[PDB]
Amino acid sequence: TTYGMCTEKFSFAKNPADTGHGTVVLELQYTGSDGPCKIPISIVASLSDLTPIGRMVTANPYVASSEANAKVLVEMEPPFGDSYIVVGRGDKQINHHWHKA
Amino acid sequence: TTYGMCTEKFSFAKNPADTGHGTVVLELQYTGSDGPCKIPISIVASLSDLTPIGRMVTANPYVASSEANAKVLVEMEPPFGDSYIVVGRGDKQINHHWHKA
Repeated sequence: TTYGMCTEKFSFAKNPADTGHGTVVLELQYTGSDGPCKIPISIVASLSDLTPIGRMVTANPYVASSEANAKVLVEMEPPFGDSYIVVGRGDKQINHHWHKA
Repeated sequence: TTYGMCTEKFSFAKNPADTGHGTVVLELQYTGSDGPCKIPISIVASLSDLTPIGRMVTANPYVASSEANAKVLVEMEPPFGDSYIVVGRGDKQINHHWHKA
């Protein structure tokens, strides 16, 4: 029993939100109807240095349903300073710049 | 921006499923209507030795919606041998015995 990587585009349902203890909560929606599937998500230093950095608090999250616009709540621990949240893959990829103080 | 721990009972929507590479996929449903909330989930050696062991592949998962019977897909890496998946808390807790070979 396995599921594939999600192939369709995600969207940020709300702003990434500072939790107050160095982590960030993000409510995503998945515009695919093809789930359950594994979410391609990482934190990167820049859009050219795509080595994953930081830590996913909600590691390896899945879209759990085939419902349209399925909601997934992810939490991450970016490094201090500037980083990008990158969700989705390829032409479907979206990104969001985060500054952690 | 924070969410609480889920307080209501979960159910196993399907059997825990061997992925073929030492991990287990579980499709849960949350009977609460009070989400988003953080799922109390761990792997334990016995129902008396409740020290969390193993590894959560999908670490720190959330119920992402207030919909009834929200689906969440979790993956875990139990230790070899016998362990229990325990989901939910207190009187709401459910458990499932797993044997990893």
